[PDB]
Amino acid sequence: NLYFQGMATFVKDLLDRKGRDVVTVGPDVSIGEAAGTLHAHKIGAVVVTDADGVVLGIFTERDLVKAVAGQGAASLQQSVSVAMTKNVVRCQHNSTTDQLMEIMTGGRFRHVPVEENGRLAGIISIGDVVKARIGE
Amino acid sequence: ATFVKDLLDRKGRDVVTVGPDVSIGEAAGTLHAHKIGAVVVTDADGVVLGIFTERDLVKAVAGQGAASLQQSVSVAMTKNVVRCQHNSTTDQLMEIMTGGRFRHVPVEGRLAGIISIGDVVKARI
Ligand SMILES: NC(=O)C1=CN([C@@H]2O[C@H](COP(=O)(O)OP(=O)(O)OC[C@H]3O[C@@H](n4cnc5c(N)ncnc54)[C@H](O)[C@@H]3O)[C@@H](O)[C@H]2O)C=CC1
Ligand SMILES: NC(=O)C1=CN([C@@H]2O[C@H](COP(=O)(O)OP(=O)(O)OC[C@H]3O[C@@H](n4cnc5c(N)ncnc54)[C@H](O)[C@@H]3O)[C@@H](O)[C@H]2O)C=CC1
Ligand SMILES: Nc1ncnc2c1ncn2[C@@H]1O[C@H](COP(=O)(O)O)[C@@H](O)[C@H]1O
Ligand SMILES: Nc1ncnc2c1ncn2[C@@H]1O[C@H](COP(=O)(O)O)[C@@H](O)[C@H]1O
Repeated sequence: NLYFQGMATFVKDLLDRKGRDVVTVGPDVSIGEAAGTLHAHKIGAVVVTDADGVVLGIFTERDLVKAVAGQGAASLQQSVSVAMTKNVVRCQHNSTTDQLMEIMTGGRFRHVPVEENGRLAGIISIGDVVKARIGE
Repeated sequence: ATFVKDLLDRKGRDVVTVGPDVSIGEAAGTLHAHKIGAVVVTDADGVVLGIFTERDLVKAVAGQGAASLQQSVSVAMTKNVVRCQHNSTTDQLMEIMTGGRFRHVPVEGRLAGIISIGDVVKARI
């Protein structure tokens, strides 16, 4: 496939518009507090990192639902580590908004962390992708 | 690939609903069994009373922790529900979702389906 210049087609482009920052929680935070962080920052996702900066996993509103479905009130006390998804799929600065959609559709998740040089460098969400395919 | 009617022919006309007295905890149980992110709140008569998602679940537990699971779905749901029609387009949908900052738009004087941001996306590929 082949693309033109400044049509918001690449991950690098989306980052320039929205921002490079990522909100994170540590692994020993409880489920109930991860949810409180979701709400104060108005986001659907938080990346789980350790003392040293390693990505451990990813927790979203959808993990919240599964947790309470299965174990009710008690699950708010449990550590974010038992509900989070450990195998985290990523993209690169040069990934395209087309690939991204196919990853999100096929894998059935809505958040993709951006990597470069083994580093965490931002996060792209389905709502970013969608806005890009309109805003001009 | 581009009307609401087209999307419903591919995915289905059905909608998953709960009553208003169901607790937030049980609402959450329904979301998981059906693998969906939202559930439309209707009365004994069939009228749409609001919409409740995984996002309202987050706001509830953030504010009042374990006790919120006991509360009725009615105090956490969004009462003012925006909708689309059989002949709404893919484009318009995207702007409604982006501007309003939500991800589900019920199809309509009767309820006749529901469209989510994931549907719209898969249709554009
Ligand atoms: N009006 C706008 O500019 C935007 C509107 N939306 C709408 O908001 C609703 C919810 O959005 P979703 O994309 O489903 O995602 P979301 O609500 O999880 O994310 C919202 C924004 O926060 C960012 N974000 C998510 N997790 C983050 C983290 N850990 N650290 C830093 N930033 C993070 C995402 O990039 C996204 O731009 C949707 O209906 C969508 O259409 C989403 C993005 C932008
Ligand atoms: N493979 C496929 O055909 C689809 C894949 N997806 C992917 O799944 C993940 C979550 O999808 P979202 O679009 O955020 O929404 P969602 O998880 O709320 O929707 C999943 C499916 O359920 C439907 N749905 C939701 N609430 C319903 C209700 N009350 N009654 C009847 N049907 C209902 C939606 O139309 C969609 O087909 C995303 O990561 C997305 O990329 C989403 C839809 C279809
Ligand atoms: N990058 C990712 N890799 C694998 N699973 C993910 C990723 N992001 C989210 N998920 C999972 O997909 C499910 C629904 O995610 P979401 O659409 O991201 O709320 C949750 O279990 C998430 O943990
Ligand atoms: N079609 C809609 N019209 C109005 N509000 C909605 C609609 N869909 C969801 N909401 C609400 O907006 C927020 C985001 O929902 P969602 O992105 O669908 O998980 C939640 O507080 C919902 O109660």
